[PDB]
Amino acid sequence: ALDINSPEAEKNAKGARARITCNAGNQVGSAVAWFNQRPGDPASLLTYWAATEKGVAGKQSAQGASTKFSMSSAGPEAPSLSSYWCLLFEKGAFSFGGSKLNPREGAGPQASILPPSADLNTSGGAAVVCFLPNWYGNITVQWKTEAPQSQANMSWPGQAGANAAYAMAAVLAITKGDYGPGSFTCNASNRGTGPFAMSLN
Amino acid sequence: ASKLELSGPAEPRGSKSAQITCKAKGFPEARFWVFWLFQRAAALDWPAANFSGGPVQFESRFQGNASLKGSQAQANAELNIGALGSSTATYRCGWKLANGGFFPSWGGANVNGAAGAKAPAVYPVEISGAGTGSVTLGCLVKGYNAKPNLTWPGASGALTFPSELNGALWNLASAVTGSGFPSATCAVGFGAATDVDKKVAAA
Amino acid sequence: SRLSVCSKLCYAIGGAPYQITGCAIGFFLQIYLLDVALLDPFYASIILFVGRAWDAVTDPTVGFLVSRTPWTRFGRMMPWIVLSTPFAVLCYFLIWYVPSVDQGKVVWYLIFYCCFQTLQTCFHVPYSALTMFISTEQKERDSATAYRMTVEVLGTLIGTAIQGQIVGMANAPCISTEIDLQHVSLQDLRNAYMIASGVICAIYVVCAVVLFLGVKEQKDTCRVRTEPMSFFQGICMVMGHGPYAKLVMGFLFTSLAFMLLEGNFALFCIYNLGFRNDFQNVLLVIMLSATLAIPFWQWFLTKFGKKTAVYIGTTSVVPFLISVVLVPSSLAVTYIASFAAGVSVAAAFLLPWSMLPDVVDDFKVQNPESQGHEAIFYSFYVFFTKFASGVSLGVSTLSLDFAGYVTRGCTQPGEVKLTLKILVSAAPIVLIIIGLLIFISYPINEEKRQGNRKLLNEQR
Ligand SMILES: CCCCCCCCCCCCO[C@@H]1O[C@H](CO)[C@@H](O[C@H]2O[C@H](CO)[C@@H](O)[C@H](O)[C@H]2O)[C@H](O)[C@H]1O
Ligand SMILES: CCCCCCCCCCCCO[C@@H]1O[C@H](CO)[C@@H](O[C@H]2O[C@H](CO)[C@@H](O)[C@H](O)[C@H]2O)[C@H](O)[C@H]1O
Ligand SMILES: CCCCCCCCCCCCO[C@@H]1O[C@H](CO)[C@@H](O[C@H]2O[C@H](CO)[C@@H](O)[C@H](O)[C@H]2O)[C@H](O)[C@H]1O
Ligand SMILES: CCCCCCCCCCCCO[C@@H]1O[C@H](CO)[C@@H](O[C@H]2O[C@H](CO)[C@@H](O)[C@H](O)[C@H]2O)[C@H](O)[C@H]1O
Ligand SMILES: CCCCCCCCCCCCO[C@@H]1O[C@H](CO)[C@@H](O[C@H]2O[C@H](CO)[C@@H](O)[C@H](O)[C@H]2O)[C@H](O)[C@H]1O
Ligand SMILES: CCCCCCCCCCCCO[C@@H]1O[C@H](CO)[C@@H](O[C@H]2O[C@H](CO)[C@@H](O)[C@H](O)[C@H]2O)[C@H](O)[C@H]1O
Ligand SMILES: CCCCCCCCCCCCO[C@@H]1O[C@H](CO)[C@@H](O[C@H]2O[C@H](CO)[C@@H](O)[C@H](O)[C@H]2O)[C@H](O)[C@H]1O
Ligand SMILES: CCCCCCCCCCCCO[C@@H]1O[C@H](CO)[C@@H](O[C@H]2O[C@H](CO)[C@@H](O)[C@H](O)[C@H]2O)[C@H](O)[C@H]1O
Ligand SMILES: CCCCCCCCCCCCO[C@@H]1O[C@H](CO)[C@@H](O[C@H]2O[C@H](CO)[C@@H](O)[C@H](O)[C@H]2O)[C@H](O)[C@H]1O
Ligand SMILES: CCCCCCCCCCCCO[C@@H]1O[C@H](CO)[C@@H](O[C@H]2O[C@H](CO)[C@@H](O)[C@H](O)[C@H]2O)[C@H](O)[C@H]1O
Repeated sequence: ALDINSPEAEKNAKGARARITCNAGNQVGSAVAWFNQRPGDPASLLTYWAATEKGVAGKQSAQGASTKFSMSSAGPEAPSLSSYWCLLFEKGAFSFGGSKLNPREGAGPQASILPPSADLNTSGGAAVVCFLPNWYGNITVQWKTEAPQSQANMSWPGQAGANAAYAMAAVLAITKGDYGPGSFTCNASNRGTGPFAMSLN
Repeated sequence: ASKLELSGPAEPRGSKSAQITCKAKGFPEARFWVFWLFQRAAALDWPAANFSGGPVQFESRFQGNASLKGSQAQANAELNIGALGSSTATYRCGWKLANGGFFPSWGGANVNGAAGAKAPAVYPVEISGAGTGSVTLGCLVKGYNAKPNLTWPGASGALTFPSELNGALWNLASAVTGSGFPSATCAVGFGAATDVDKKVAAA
Repeated sequence: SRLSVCSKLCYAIGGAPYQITGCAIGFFLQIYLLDVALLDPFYASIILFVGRAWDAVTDPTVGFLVSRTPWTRFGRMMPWIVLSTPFAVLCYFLIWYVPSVDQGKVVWYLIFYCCFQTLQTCFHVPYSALTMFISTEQKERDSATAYRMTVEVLGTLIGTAIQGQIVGMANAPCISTEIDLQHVSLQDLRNAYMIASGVICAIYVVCAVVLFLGVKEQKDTCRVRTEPMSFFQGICMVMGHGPYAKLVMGFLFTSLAFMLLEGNFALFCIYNLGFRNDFQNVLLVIMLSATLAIPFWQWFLTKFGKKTAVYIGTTSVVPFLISVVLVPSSLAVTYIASFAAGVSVAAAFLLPWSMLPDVVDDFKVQNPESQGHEAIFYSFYVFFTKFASGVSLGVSTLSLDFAGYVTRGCTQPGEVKLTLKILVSAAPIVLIIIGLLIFISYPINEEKRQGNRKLLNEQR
């Protein structure tokens, strides 16, 4: 099969222009389709034969001769911040790449650590929850129970409609028997400086 | 118009079999290849395609795992899936233009190949004895096997994080940035007859 | 006052661009739209049907406008040719140009195909009427017409050679699809087409230049000249004649069968005979065969009469049209059937024109009054052949779309191969059978009665 490669899984753009690039593992002869998928909805055909729209808003244009294709959004709006896919229809086994847009903002992370509740402690469990509700970019969370831990489960939302900032929840599940290692700290490493360490004892 | 209506969500168990239907409208189904697609965590794959009046062509990965058929008497195309365990994804049934190979019409149906069906447990995670301006309260939901809905009484500052699998059950958290703290409660709504609402106390 | 041989040569050469462009378009436009321009076969049938229909509709209107054209300082026909060629070559080049348009390639091809048809009608119809003005002697007119016919045949061969041998060996990769499951670029192919267009455009301009230099006007115009007024009445009178109507219908159906093979034989060669490379040679072979088969049938026209000639010439392709869709025809058998079809195509164009003068004599004997005895017949035949060949090519491409034709696509599905086999071996055979049956009801019976009509021509 022919490998279709969209390099940037995430692109930032607010109201000016987006140029999503699709790279094909083989010369596909200008045969690349483009799909627009909002979350929870099926992919919608935008541009076939790498230049031709299908009942689509005029802002979506495309370009590309062979092995290098682009889709341009010259007027990107709130609906245009969706997940964009490129497909080959040159070879028998059809292939897709995957890419997404998001708006631009500033920065600034926030962190808060929460110990397990008494109810959870009663029923043989202890979950320490670290919340990182508002920040821009990508972030890493480290757990120190006086030593690094690698049993934490992490989850990230999409982008807030108003705040235009991401969040993160890190849950450390420990049994009651193993709940005596000292003090628990959650450390955050965003595009800032220094570890945002919040701790409980 | 050409529209493809699929079955609802399916919940097989481990190594069962799931049959996914795709009713077709607006076009002669016998004239077009109806395709199938496999989207697990935002990465579109291509199981196979079926020409409703003849051949079926599979991907080399899904040889023997997928089994496509078309009940051309009706306007129905089916995908039967064999052994399971990591096939939890969203399955589409596109159809290709009769000249190009691209997909104009699409569907969308989600499979969930897990085991168990339990009631969620609510834990009111709270502050650790600190406060400055606005404070972050929380609510932990642990141990359920469906799609829940966490809410707060008329306060819109909440962030409900996507649920994650830990073993065979789902876990979720909710965080609220409340300035004043007279009284705050976390109310969860679960499909399997669970509507527990727990308040968040201090310390 | 006698025309020089050089002047007749220039007049004949001026009639080559129409044949070259028409042959290139008729032989390669369907595959250019489907496989090179990457158009939906629904959208590439509208273009063909509308293009042809707008050629058929614009030849009589342009004829009327030429009939009302006043005498200038360069002529009654030279202004049309000189003012039409620079735009005709532009529109012809832009037919074979694939634009960078997000939506509406079909509108581009419609507009420029129709504009080229209009601006080449404004070149050919004045050119076709120029034979009545180049000389006043009928012998000189016939000599110039013979030169024009020979150069038309050689131009139909040369245009096939030029378009074929420039859009070939630059083949693009094939777009394999579901059926196929279990370096030259596409831009290298499109440019080839443009190059071919450029070459043809050059020839166009060059021939037009020759047509301006070697041909005079001599505006005596045979003193008082009749003007077409009773067009409908004359058409009705011509249709009322038995042999005339029979000849029109038979020639029309035979030329429809062979204009249903002009367009759908590149696709049949590429996607049924596995000749994605050599299809531009096979066509040339056919055309080359035609160039060497016009004399032969002429000898037949004297050897065994005309009735058996027209009986066997139209049906000389039937066994081979049956054989191409049944026998595998790996390499050589296709060339043999190509030679057979190039004999038959020459027969099915030479023989009806040989039949024509007997019908003209019979009409003159029946109707002494002469009101477009040949001009109205030729205009009727040309209009109906263009219109119905456009309808046939549009229905062919629409049936290919309904069969699931894959753009480019290496192997086509079974339904498209079946439609191609029908479009080459069922519809042409039915049309040829209908034309032959119409030719059966031929009361003239050639020299059985036509010579007697010649005696009437001696009497009157
Ligand atoms: C005998 C005369 C022959 C005429 C042949 C005409 C066939 C070609 C007509 C144009 C092609 C029509 O095909 C279809 O029509 C509609 C309506 O215009 C157009 O689609 C439309 O959708 C968008 C929706 O945002 C509109 O903003 C826009 O006006 C137009 O592009 C496209 O053009 C094409 O999707
Ligand atoms: C006889 C004179 C003819 C005059 C014009 C009459 C033509 C009437 C049709 C005009 C509109 C055609 O538009 C109709 O809609 C669909 C889109 O929804 C078009 O689109 C179709 O072809 C394109 C390929 O380019 C595909 O991407 C698309 O999935 C497919 O549906 C078709 O081209 C046509 O079926
Ligand atoms: C004698 C033979 C030589 C004569 C000269 C021949 C030179 C050929 C040059 C033709 C270049 C035109 O090529 C094509 O034209 C159209 C005209 O709308 C233009 O297309 C333009 O309009 C469409 C409309 O949506 C948009 O994509 C965009 O605005 C632009 O691409 C481009 O320019 C090009 O896609
Ligand atoms: C030296 C030579 C210079 C180059 C000369 C070029 C001549 C100019 C003609 C170019 C035509 C280009 O092609 C043109 O593109 C536009 C936009 O996609 C099409 O417009 C199409 O899309 C619009 C949507 O906004 C709708 O009105 C409708 O769907 C259809 O009309 C035209 O139908 C088509 O004719
Ligand atoms: C710019 C050049 C590119 C243009 C592309 C096409 C050019 C083709 C070149 C054709 C030249 C051959 O020209 C050929 O000459 C001989 C005479 O010499 C003609 O032969 C004719 O001459 C006599 C004259 O008495 C006629 O009665 C008779 O019908 C016929 O034999 C051919 O009918 C003519 O076609
Ligand atoms: C009666 C008139 C007789 C004239 C007959 C001969 C006229 C000239 C014939 C055309 C010459 C063919 O020449 C051959 O064509 C191919 C077409 O792909 C060209 O190949 C190249 O052409 C263009 C030129 O820049 C390149 O952009 C392209 O990458 C490539 O296709 C070369 O020029 C040559 O390999
Ligand atoms: C007697 C000889 C007659 C001369 C014939 C001349 C007719 C025109 C043939 C020119 C061939 C040269 O090749 C020419 O190169 C340029 C640069 O890639 C191409 O121009 C290309 O540029 C860009 C980038 O790829 C794209 O929009 C598209 O692929 C095309 O427009 C022309 O499409 C091609 O025509
Ligand atoms: C005697 C008859 C003469 C016949 C030969 C004439 C050939 C003349 C050159 C035609 C070459 C065709 O190649 C075509 O050239 C035109 C420019 O003119 C280009 O047209 C393009 O130019 C600009 C870039 O400058 C682009 O922004 C635009 O998309 C498009 O209009 C095409 O990208 C190319 O595909
Ligand atoms: C009335 C006009 C008469 C013209 C008829 C002949 C014109 C065409 C001959 C051109 C041949 C020269 O072209 C060069 O030679 C080789 C010969 O194999 C060609 O090779 C190709 O053409 C030949 C036929 O000619 C075929 O076997 C086959 O299509 C392929 O092998 C290449 O296209 C090119 O590299
Ligand atoms: C001027 C006249 C021009 C000549 C026009 C010639 C057009 C020829 C029409 C061919 C029909 C095309 O339509 C295509 O044919 C196949 C025949 O197997 C049909 O296929 C259909 O019928 C067959 C029975 O034979 C069944 O398997 C099934 O009902 C279905 O597949 C479809 O209708 C279509 O896929």
